[PDB]
Amino acid sequence: GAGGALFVHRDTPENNPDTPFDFTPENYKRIEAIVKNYPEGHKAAAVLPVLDLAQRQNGWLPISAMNKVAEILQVPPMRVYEVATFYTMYNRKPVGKYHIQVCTTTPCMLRNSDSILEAIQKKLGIKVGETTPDKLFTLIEVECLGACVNAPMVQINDNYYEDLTPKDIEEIIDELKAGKIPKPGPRSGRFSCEPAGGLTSLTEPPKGPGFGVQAGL
Amino acid sequence: APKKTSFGSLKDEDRIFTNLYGRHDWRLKGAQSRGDWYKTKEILLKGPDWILGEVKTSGLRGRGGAGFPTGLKWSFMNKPSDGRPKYLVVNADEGEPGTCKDREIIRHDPHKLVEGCLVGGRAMGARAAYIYIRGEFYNEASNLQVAIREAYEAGLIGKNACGSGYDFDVFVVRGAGAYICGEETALIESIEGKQGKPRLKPPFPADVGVFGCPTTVANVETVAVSPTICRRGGAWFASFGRERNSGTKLFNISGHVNHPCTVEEEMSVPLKELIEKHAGGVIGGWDNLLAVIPGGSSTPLIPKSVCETVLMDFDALVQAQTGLGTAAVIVMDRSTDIVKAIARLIEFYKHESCGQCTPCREGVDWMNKVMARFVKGDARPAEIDSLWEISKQIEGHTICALGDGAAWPVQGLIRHFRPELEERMQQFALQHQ
Amino acid sequence: FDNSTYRNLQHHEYSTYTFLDLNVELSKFRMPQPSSGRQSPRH
Amino acid sequence: SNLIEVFVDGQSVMVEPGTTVLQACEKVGMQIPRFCYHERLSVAGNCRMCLVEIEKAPKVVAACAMPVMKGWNILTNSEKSKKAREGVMEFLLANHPLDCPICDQGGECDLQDQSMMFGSDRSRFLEGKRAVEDKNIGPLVKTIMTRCIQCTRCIRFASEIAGVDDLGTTGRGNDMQVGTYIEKMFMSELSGNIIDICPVGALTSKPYAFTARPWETRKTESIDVMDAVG
Ligand SMILES: NC(=O)C1=CN([C@@H]2O[C@H](COP(=O)(O)OP(=O)(O)OC[C@H]3O[C@@H](n4cnc5c(N)ncnc54)[C@H](O)[C@@H]3O)[C@@H](O)[C@H]2O)C=CC1
Ligand SMILES: Cc1cc2nc3c(=O)[nH]c(=O)nc-3n(C[C@H](O)[C@H](O)[C@H](O)COP(=O)(O)O)c2cc1C
Ligand code: SF4
Ligand code: SF4
Ligand code: SF4
Ligand code: FES
Ligand code: FES
Ligand SMILES: [Mg+2]
Repeated sequence: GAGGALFVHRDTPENNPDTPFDFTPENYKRIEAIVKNYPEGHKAAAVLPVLDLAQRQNGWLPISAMNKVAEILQVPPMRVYEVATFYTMYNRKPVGKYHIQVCTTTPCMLRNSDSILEAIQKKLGIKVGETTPDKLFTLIEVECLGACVNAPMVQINDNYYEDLTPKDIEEIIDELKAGKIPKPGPRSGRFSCEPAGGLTSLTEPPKGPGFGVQAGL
Repeated sequence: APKKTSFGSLKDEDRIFTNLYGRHDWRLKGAQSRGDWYKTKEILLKGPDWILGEVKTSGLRGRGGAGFPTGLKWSFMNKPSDGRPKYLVVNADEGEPGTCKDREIIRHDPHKLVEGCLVGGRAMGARAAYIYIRGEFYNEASNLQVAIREAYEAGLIGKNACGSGYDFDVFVVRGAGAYICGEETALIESIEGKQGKPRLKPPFPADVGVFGCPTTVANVETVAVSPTICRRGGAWFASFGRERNSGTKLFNISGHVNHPCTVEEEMSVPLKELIEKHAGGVIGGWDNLLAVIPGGSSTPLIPKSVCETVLMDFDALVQAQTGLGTAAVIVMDRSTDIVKAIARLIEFYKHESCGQCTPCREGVDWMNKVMARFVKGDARPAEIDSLWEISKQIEGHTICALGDGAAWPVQGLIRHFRPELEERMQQFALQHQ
Repeated sequence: FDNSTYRNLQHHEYSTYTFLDLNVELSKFRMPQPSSGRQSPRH
Repeated sequence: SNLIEVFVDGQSVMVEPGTTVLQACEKVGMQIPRFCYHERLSVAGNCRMCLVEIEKAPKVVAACAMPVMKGWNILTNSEKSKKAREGVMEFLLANHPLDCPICDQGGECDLQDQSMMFGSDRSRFLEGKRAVEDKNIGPLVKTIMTRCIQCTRCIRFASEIAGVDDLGTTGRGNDMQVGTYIEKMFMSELSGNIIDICPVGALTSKPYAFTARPWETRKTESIDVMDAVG
C-alpha cells in the first residue's frame, strides 16, 4: 500500500534529544576503524556505517542517536536525518527482537508468497505492520531481497530462510521463540541455488591451477 | 569448424565460475586449488595497456544490464594523473527483482572478485577498490571480508600487491536497503554519505566520480571475469556466443519452472533450450507457458510465440523489443494473473523511486494507481492509450534509468496483452452495471 | 573429491559485529589514505 | 579566441567553453522554461522543465546543466521540446492542490504562467491527490507544503547563500518532503529570501498574507535605509 510511517519527528518521552544514547568504547574503536577507511577531508562518507552501528547497539535509531552520529562525524544533523529517513533498513521506531521481512515482489509472488505471509499472520496473531505484545516479533513486507531463485523466502535479523512452506515458516517461528536460533538457508534439502534435483552442471571436478593459461604468460 | 550457428552447450572446463553452487572451499586455499590468484604478478607486470587490450579483444560487455563494451569503458580511465587519486567501485547492490547471481559470486567465489578488483584497478590505475555490497547481504559481506583478510595476510592485496610493486586496497561498504543505490552515480553518492540520488551526466565518473575523483563503476560479474579473461586469453572468451554477444553468462531462472536455479551458459543460448535443459521446463509443460520476462523486471515481457526461437543475447532480445538486462528469466505460465504481476512490478518501482526528478517521482506513482485500477478492471479502454502516453512521457525524460525501467514493463503488457485488459474492463463494467 | 557436502557453513556462526570486527582487524593492513587538503568541505 | 560556435534555431552564437545550453539560448533572447534552476544557486537538474532537443540527437537534454558542444544546433521550439514541456507540466500539476484562489502566489506564480505558456490546457489525471502536513519554520515564512514542487531551491539557498544547513528532504519517492524533520525555526538574517526563490506558494510571507494581489500593486523602485549597505 502506502508508506504508513511518517517522515517528521514529534518529540516524545521515549524519543527526544535528552534520551540517553552513547557508544560503547568498543563501538568507538569500531567507529575509528570505519572512519579510517575514507580519505582525509571526507568524513561524511562514514555516516552510513556508523549510523548502522548505532542501530546495532540500540536496536533502533532514536533522534539522540542521529544527533550523536552528527556530532561525532562533525556534519550538520539534517544530513544525518536525511540519510536515516531515506534508507529503509534504519528503524526510526522500536521494533521487535526478531524483525521478520517477507518478500512479496513478483518472482516471490509467483511462488505462493501469500501462503507464507498468512501462515505467519495466523501463527503470531498480528498484522503486516504490528508488533507482538511481548515485543518479540515484528512482521513487515519488503521488496526483492535478492534470493528470487530460492523463492519464497523471509529474512529474520540478517539471516535468509529460503524455499519456505507454511509448515517450515511456522517451525522457524516456534523454534525462534523457544530461545534457539534456526539455521539459515533453504528448507528444501537444497542448501544452495542449485537446481532442485540433479545438479545439471558443474558435475566434473574443477580444473587445476593454470589449466587454460595462454602462452607467453 | 569456425562460425558456429548453435550455442547453449558448454562443458565445465569452459565455465568461469567453477564453485557457483558452493560445493568447494570458498576460502583462499580452495580458490588457489581451483586456479585463482595464478600468475597475477605476471599479469600485473604486463601493464595496464595489455590488460585493457585483452579486455577489448574479448568482446566483453557490461554484465550489470546495460551491455556497454567493457574495454572502452575501462580505457576511459587511462588518463594521466592530475593530482587526484583514482578509485574503482564494484557494484554489488543487486537490486533487480529476479537477479541472484552476484550474491552467489560473492558468497561462494569471493576470491575471484578480489583478484578481479586488483586486476581492474591496475588496468585503470586505481589506488583502491570500494565494493558496495547490498545491506541485506550481511553474511555475504562478512564472507567477502574474510576473503579480503586472507588476501591481506597472504600478501595478494595491500602494500606491494602480489610482489608487483603496485599498492592496492579493497574496502567493503554496506548500503542500507535502497534499490536505486545500484545506479552508478546513486551508488557513488551513497558511498559519500548522502542520499542515493543519482547525479546527471556529464560529468561521467571517469572525470568526476567518488569523492570528486576519477572512478569506474563495474558489476560484480564483470570484474570477476577479468582475471580469467586475462589468463585464458581473451580471444578464448570471444569464441563463445554470437558476434558482439561473446562469452559466458550467469542466468537466474525463476518463477513458474519446475526447478528454479542459477546456472552458467553460453551467451547466445536459445531461451527455450535454457528453460528446458537447466530449469526443468515450464510447470505443466512448455504448452502451458504464457509469458517470460527475459532480463529482470526492467525489461518488457514476451509471449510464448516469441519465446519459441529467441536467442538470449543483447542484440537478439533487442530485436524482440525487450533487451537482455541482467539475464534473469522470470517465467509465468497460463495460470497466473499477468496484469497483477506487472502491477506488482510497477508497485515495486513506485516504492524504489528516489523521488529526485519530476517524471519518475510523479509519473511512476500515477502509473501505479492506474495499474491498480486496471487489475480490478475499474477503468475504460481509452485509459490504455492514456497510460501508454504517460509511460512515453516518463521514458527518456528522467535523470536516471529507473523511469525507463518503470515504463518498459507497462509498454510490454500493453503491447502483448491489451485484449486481457479490455476483457477485464468489460467484465467489471457489466458486473457493476 | 566430493560434491555431496555444502562448504559454506561458516556464516551459521556470525554475530552482529563480525563485519565491523573484521574491518577493525583489517585496519592495520591498509595504506595511508590520501588527503583533500582540508579537514572538511565546510572548513 | 577560445569561443566556440553553437547554433540556436539555426542562428550562430559564439560562447565561452563551459557555457550551458540555457545560457547559449538566452544569449539570443530565448528563455528556456525552468523551475529548479537559479543562476545564483548551484545547478540541481531535477525539475526537468528545461529539457530541449539538440539536432540529430534522439534524447532531450537538461539545458540548465548541459554544456554546449562545438557545432550543436539547439531546437528550442521543435515538437520534441514542446512535448517534453507538456509532459513535465502534466506531472507537475498531477498532485498540485487546487489552491490558486487562496494561494498568495496567485498572479505571480511561475507554475501558473509556465502552464499557460508551455503546458496543456486540460487534465487527464483521474486519481486522488497527495496531501502534506505543514511545517513551522518561524513567524516570517508561512509554509503550505502541499504546494511544494520539490525543486530544492530553498535547500540550496540555505546551504550555500545563507550558510545554514537546517533545510533538507526526508523520505523518498512521491512521499518526499522538504522540511527540517524536527520542530526548528529557520532563523537567519537572510531567511526571508527563500520566499522569493520559491516558484510556488509553498513558502509565502506571513506578514503579507492575504492582503493584496500582484496586479493591484504599484511598484516604486527605491533604496533601503535600515543599514549602510544601501
Ligand atoms: N544488476 C541489477 O540488479 C540491475 C540492472 N539494471 C540494468 O542497468 C541498465 C541501465 O543502467 P545505465 O547505467 O543507465 O546504462 P548506460 O547505457 O547509461 O551506461 C552504462 C555504463 O556505461 C557507461 N557509459 C555509458 N555511456 C557512456 C559515455 N558516453 N561515456 C562514458 N561512459 C559511458 C556508463 O559510465 C555506465 O557505467 C539497464 O539496462 C538495467 O537492465 C537495472 C536495475 C537493476
Ligand atoms: C535504477 C537502476 C538500478 C541499478 N541497479 C544495479 C544493481 O543493483 N547492480 C548493478 O550491478 N547495476 C545496477 N544498475 C546499472 C549500473 O549502472 C551498472 O551496474 C554500472 O553501470 C556498471 O556497469 P557495467 O556492468 O557495464 O560495468 C542499475 C541501474 C539503474 C538505472
Ligand atoms: S528516475 Fe526516479 S530514481 Fe532516477 S533520479 Fe529520477 S526520481 Fe530518482
Ligand atoms: S502555487 Fe501557483 S499554481 Fe499552485 S495553487 Fe498557488 S498560485 Fe496556484
Ligand atoms: S518549498 Fe519552494 S523552494 Fe523549497 S523545494 Fe519546495 S517549491 Fe522549491
Ligand atoms: S522477488 Fe523475492 S527475493 Fe527477489
Ligand atoms: S531547470 Fe533544468 S532540470 Fe530543472
Ligand atoms: Mg513563493
